[PDB]
Amino acid sequence: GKLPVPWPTLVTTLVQCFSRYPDHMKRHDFFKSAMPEGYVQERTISFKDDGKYKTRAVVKFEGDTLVNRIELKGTDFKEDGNILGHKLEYNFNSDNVYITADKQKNGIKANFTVRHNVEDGSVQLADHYQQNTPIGDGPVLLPDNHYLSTQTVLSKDPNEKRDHMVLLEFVTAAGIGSASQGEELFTGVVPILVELDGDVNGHKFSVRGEGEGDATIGKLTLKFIST
Repeated sequence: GKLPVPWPTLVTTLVQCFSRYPDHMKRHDFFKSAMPEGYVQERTISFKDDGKYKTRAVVKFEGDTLVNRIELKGTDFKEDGNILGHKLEYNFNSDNVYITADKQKNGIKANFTVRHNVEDGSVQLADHYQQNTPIGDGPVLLPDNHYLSTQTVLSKDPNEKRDHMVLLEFVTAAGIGSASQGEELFTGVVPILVELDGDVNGHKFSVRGEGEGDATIGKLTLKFIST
C-alpha cells in the first residue's frame, strides 16, 4: 500500500559503509572498520515546523549480504503538513554529512540538514542528528572530522504496480593498502538488503529494499517497495 509519508523523507534512513573513502582518507572510515559485526545507527530527524522521526538500525553482514534493519517512529506530524500531506517533490538534493568521532562510545556522530523540495517552491528542512556505535569488541577506526558528499537520483520501475522507489546514490568522503580488515569486505559489488518497520503518527508501514553497493566508486543501486 501507499506509504503514509513521502519516499524522499525515508532516503537517509534506508548504509554509509558503501561511501567512497579516497585512499588518503581510508584510515578515517569507521563504517567499514566495524564490519562484519556491524554497528547500531540511531537518528533523530526533526522536520522543521512539523514532526520528527526517531530511528534505530542494525547494519551488519549476513553471509554475503550487507543488511540494514530499521525501526522508525514518527511523532507530532501535522496531518496537513508537507510530510503527511505528500507535498514533496520526487527528487533529492546533495548533502554534506559532517562526521566527528565519539571516543567514549568508540563510534561517531554525524550532523546535517536535508532540504526537501516542496511542490510550491518552498523548502522543508529535515535536521539530522546521528550516532553510530560498533557492535563488536575489536578495534575500529575513529576518524578526524570530515564529511560525506552525496548525489542521488530517484526514479520508478515502469513495471512495478506497488508503491516503490528506485534509488541510485553516489557518496564520497572529503574534508581531510587497506586501513582495516572490514574495509576488505567491500572490494567488489556487495548485495544489500534493507528492512524498515515504521509508525508515523500511528500510521504503520514497512519497506523492503534490495540491490547492491560498490564502495570503490561510492555507488548504491536499490529498489524499495512498500510491504
